[PDB]
Amino acid sequence: LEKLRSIVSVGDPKKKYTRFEKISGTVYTAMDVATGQEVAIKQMNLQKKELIINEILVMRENKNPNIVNYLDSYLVGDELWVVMEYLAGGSLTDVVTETCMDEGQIAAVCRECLQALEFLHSNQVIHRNIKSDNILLGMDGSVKLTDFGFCQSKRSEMVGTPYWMAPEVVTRKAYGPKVDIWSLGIMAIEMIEGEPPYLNENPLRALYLIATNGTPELQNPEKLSAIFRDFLNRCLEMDVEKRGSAKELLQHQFLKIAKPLSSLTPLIAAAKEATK
Amino acid sequence: SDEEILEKLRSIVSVGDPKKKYTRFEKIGQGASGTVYTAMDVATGQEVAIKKELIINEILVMRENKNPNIVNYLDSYLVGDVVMEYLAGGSLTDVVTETCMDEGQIAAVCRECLQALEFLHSNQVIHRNIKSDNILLGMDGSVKLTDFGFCAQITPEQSKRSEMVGTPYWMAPEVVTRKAYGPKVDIWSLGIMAIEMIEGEPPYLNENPLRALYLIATNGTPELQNPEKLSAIFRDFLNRCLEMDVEKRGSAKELLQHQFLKIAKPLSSLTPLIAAAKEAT
Ligand SMILES: CCCCOc1ccc(-c2cc3cnc(NC)nc3n(CCCN)c2=O)c(C)c1
Ligand SMILES: CCCCOc1ccc(-c2cc3cnc(NC)nc3n(CCCN)c2=O)c(C)c1
Repeated sequence: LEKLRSIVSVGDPKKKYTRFEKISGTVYTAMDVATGQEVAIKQMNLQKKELIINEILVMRENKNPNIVNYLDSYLVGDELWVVMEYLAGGSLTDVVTETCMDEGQIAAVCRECLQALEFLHSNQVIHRNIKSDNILLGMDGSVKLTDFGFCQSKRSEMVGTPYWMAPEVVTRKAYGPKVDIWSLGIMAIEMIEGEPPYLNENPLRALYLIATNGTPELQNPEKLSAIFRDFLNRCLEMDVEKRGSAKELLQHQFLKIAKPLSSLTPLIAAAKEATK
Repeated sequence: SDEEILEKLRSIVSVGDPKKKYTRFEKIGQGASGTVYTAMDVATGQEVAIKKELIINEILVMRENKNPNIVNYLDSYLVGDVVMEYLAGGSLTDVVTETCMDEGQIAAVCRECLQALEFLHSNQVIHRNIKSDNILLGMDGSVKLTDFGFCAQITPEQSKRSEMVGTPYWMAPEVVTRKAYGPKVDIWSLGIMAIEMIEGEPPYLNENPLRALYLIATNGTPELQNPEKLSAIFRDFLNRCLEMDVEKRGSAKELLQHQFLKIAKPLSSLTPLIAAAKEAT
């Protein structure tokens, strides 16, 4: 608990933040009273402690501009408050479902996600859940990853479809950083198709297809540019050794058609207007 | 309309105060999903356990298919953003993994489950997820079936399904291979549950879920590790549950008449197993 006292901040967070709106514990949106910065606050009743504290410690040291970044934490009575930056642009999922992203906007998102993965993979972190729900957007078009850990019963039934998982993860083989690269390729296909790859398809059937067919089938490849399809083929190489690393793919030609991140801002406005 | 499906779910349940009908709320062993508790009917003292398209189907299925061999749904409440009967003896998984049941004890459990399946199948409800984990036991030794989240309702106009739903290790061959299938996939899954009672585990549990599916598609009827330890009559009952030929596989009605079930012990014989399982926990 003395290390818990080494991470918590001095202050009453009820005084430093206002406009608490509710949206492993509850999640509020709030606003820094002194600067007006929007924040997201997660509240957790401590009474698997030791993991929570270790994670807080590694978050605060390994900041990165393409990761939803920790701000502070507070010991509030019996519960721990963890304060993150709030990204008000919403999730990539909303953008993907309400707009048709062009390849330039896709390349931009892919570059930003690959920068995050290079950072994480250099510190030996595996995200394991690279997918559109876990990509948050800022109102200036920033792109940041969320919902992963810095630090699954065979008897249980599958809910729902794990469409983002690499073949080596579905076969429950030990796996490494390249599973994120597979997931990113799936997400790029989702962006251009407007839907996750496996709908109308049962989870166990999807599991078998991921394991057997592997490199996912896309509708009408002739819709894609040759360089986008090459990029997808580098990401979705069933052979792990051949599959590109984050560092290698940051060099890929497809990323050089990326539009400025401001090009994402009209997509955000369109998504917000549609919901509702 | 992804909000019309929610609106339908709310309409199917009524608004009232649960805390004004049940008391003594206590967070029981919640798991993956969570929010499982125990309570006490204020008026009668009855002990209860309280926890979108699929949720709707399951609630509906439960309300219209009540039976002594099914964990009875008691009431539903809507407050802001499911009462069931409580079976203090725990799951059959705790028994099969921590104890060695004898043939009389196995036959008794199989009969109660076959009684459950005869009732569902005659009401055209296929469970599709039979396994020891969905068998709950009373402190008097009663055996009840739960979890209708995967169940299919069939008709004479559509009597078959083709969907890979269930839990791999227990799935029938015709489900794994996406052939049209009917109520007898539950019979197969009961036979796998009998193997659980014999060996402690369904076949291939050491394999991975996907490897296990391929092995079911390619082996068909699984092999007991030690068949010679079973009476020929138990061996026979098992063989009619795990028949590859759906036509030759026994129905719930036909298997309730099997001779293996004649050696069943009374349900009181299961309470020593429950005590062993609790102790083993
Ligand atoms: C266990 C210690 C690790 C840190 O623990 C947290 C992780 C993430 C978040 C979060 C950030 C966030 C930022 N921006 C937006 N904008 C929509 N939302 C956010 N959310 C809501 C769900 C995001 N999928 C969060 O939960 C929060 C509040 C806490
Ligand atoms: C999502 C669809 C609605 C679900 O509707 C329910 C289904 C099952 C149960 C349940 C009963 C129960 C009875 N008795 C005991 N004995 C301890 N436990 C029970 N549990 C705990 C897990 C059992 N595997 C339950 O979840 C409950 C409480 C609700």
